[PDB]
Amino acid sequence: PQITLWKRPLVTIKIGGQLKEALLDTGADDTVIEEMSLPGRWKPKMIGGIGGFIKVRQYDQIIIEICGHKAIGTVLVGPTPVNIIGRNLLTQIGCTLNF
Amino acid sequence: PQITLWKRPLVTIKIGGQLKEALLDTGADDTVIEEMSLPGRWKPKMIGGIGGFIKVRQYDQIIIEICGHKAIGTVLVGPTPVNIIGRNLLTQIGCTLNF
Ligand SMILES: O=C1C(=O)N(C(c2ccccc2)c2ccccc2)[C@H]2CNC[C@@H]2N1C(c1ccccc1)c1ccccc1
Ligand SMILES: [Cl-]
Ligand SMILES: [Cl-]
Ligand SMILES: [Cl-]
Repeated sequence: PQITLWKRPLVTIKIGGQLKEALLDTGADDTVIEEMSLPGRWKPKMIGGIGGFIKVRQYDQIIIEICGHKAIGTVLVGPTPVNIIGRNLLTQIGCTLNF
Repeated sequence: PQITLWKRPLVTIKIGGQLKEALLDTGADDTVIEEMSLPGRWKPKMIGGIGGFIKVRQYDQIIIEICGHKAIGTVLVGPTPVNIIGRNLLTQIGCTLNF
């Protein structure tokens, strides 16, 4: 699809058997999801943005389905106010910026 | 152009005759630039970042060139890790997400 930017580019994602609403975020290096459980090993990580840093759990090799496109990558889990799909997964679904 | 997302989508912008670097940021509602001098009156604005809420200075009707494209719109001045061009100006230059 072609998604305009008059409003937040929110899409439905499927992660760890759950459906969530997430933002397609070209300004985010990483994908950050609100608190949930995911299987496998994790390690703590600190990520910083507007308003400072938050502590997250880093899970690697996690499959997500984004608008019907499946991708795999690292997912960070922690107190983000909005679920964010960052560049590490946007590349995998072939998402580009065009003007 | 078409900008892929394997690297950060950093571009040159021009504001007040000076070149700066900024991220094309679809996850940002607003455009947020690090402390600099802008003309005119400003008013207060609170934005909710990933790390929490911050107060910034809102300047309206600011002339800004982004990757060669002229925009005239709202710029917020405040502590951000990287200058970010948000949806308010991405729409002005005709930017869409595509996959
Ligand atoms: O406020 C931010 C924000 O903090 N970031 C961070 C960031 C860091 C790490 C992971 C994800 C996000 C950031 C990254 C690079 C440069 C500057 C800041 C922004 C990345 N792209 C948009 C994101 N917005 C949004 C936002 C989105 C969801 C929930 C809260 C905030 C934003 C920015 C400005 C105005 C409105 C929303
Ligand atoms: Cl990854
Ligand atoms: Cl590609
Ligand atoms: Cl504007």
